[PDB]
Amino acid sequence: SLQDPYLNTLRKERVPVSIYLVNGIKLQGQIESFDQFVILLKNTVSQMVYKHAISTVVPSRPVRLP
Amino acid sequence: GHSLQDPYLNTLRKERVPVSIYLVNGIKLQGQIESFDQFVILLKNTVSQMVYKHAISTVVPSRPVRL
Amino acid sequence: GHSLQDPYLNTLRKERVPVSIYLVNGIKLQGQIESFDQFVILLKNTVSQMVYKHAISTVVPSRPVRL
Amino acid sequence: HSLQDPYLNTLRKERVPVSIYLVNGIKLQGQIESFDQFVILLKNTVSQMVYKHAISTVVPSRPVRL
Amino acid sequence: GHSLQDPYLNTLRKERVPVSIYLVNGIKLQGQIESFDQFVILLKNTVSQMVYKHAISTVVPSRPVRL
Amino acid sequence: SLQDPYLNTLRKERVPVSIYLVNGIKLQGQIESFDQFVILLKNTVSQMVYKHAISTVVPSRPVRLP
Repeated sequence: SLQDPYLNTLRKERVPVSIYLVNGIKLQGQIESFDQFVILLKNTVSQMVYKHAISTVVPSRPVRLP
Repeated sequence: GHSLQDPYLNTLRKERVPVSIYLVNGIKLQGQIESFDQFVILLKNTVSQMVYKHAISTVVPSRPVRL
Repeated sequence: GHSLQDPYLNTLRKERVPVSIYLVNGIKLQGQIESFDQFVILLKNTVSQMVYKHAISTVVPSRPVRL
Repeated sequence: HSLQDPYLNTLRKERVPVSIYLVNGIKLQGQIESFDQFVILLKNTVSQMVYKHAISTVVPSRPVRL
Repeated sequence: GHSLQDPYLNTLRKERVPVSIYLVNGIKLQGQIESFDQFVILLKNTVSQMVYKHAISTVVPSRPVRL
Repeated sequence: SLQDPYLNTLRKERVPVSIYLVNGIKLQGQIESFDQFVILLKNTVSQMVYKHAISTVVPSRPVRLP
């Protein structure tokens, strides 16, 4: 449950986010779309990020919560 | 099943106990548990963050808890 | 729940778009996506290698693509 | 769980001191207070909830009779 | 589903093509595939070793193959 | 299906094995027992190794295969 409304709010409002991968790498951009397994992260070009490789999704400003 | 995980996280959420969450990569997160589901935890401070359970090694409350 | 993953990989495949695949350990693989299923991706170049999805962190096209 | 459960339960019942090695090399020490399918509650200086997916090996300080 | 993984590993096993298997920790194994199931691959050489799929990042054949 | 008879052979024949973990650590010993999720690796003190943390199991000698 929770993931969906939270990611959807980030998508809809085009909130800049930081995504930390399980290996410590930080990606930055905005959530273009997502499904059950992946997130499409936009910047220069989009990239498909697998959820299994993500540790934390951190928005740049406070957002409405589920 | 989740017979220990849920009441433990729920108690920490209800009582607003500050926690430390250690990730598998050694990074330490701090805050209060806002809510959780079977896959993620929403950790609160000025901005919340969504933490995937699969990346968590351990949850350490700042003070004692009891089921 | 592959409503995004499938069409996206399928588009990279059909258009033979050069991609970079980054593994969890930091290795960058380069090539084009020849095929894929629920668990693996067959990546072409000198030889075709089979990459397990569970090892992949990000897939990055060398040029923007349209869904 | 034909091996995992009675092994963890015996450690718990007999209060055996254990070392838990995490996949990232970190060693936790303590007493097994409780566990379910996914986590172990590790007691001492303060309790902590350890996710099994992060554990590589459980090493008791003395052998246990199953 | 397994509609790419199984035929690919089976082709490798049947043709006895030597492969390199890279693990997520960066170690490289080499051998021929003797058999496999949903979870493990039996990798042959001096002795046969059992490799869990979850620890594998890529399988690289020594020469290219027909699917 | 392949895992079980293979593990069973190593056990009942008491073949010494090296077990490599996903972090590169090597464990040595004999397989006392196992279930769907863990392997009990016997020696000095037994230790319960989680399957999710194992990369490869290597017998010290060739064994009959399934």
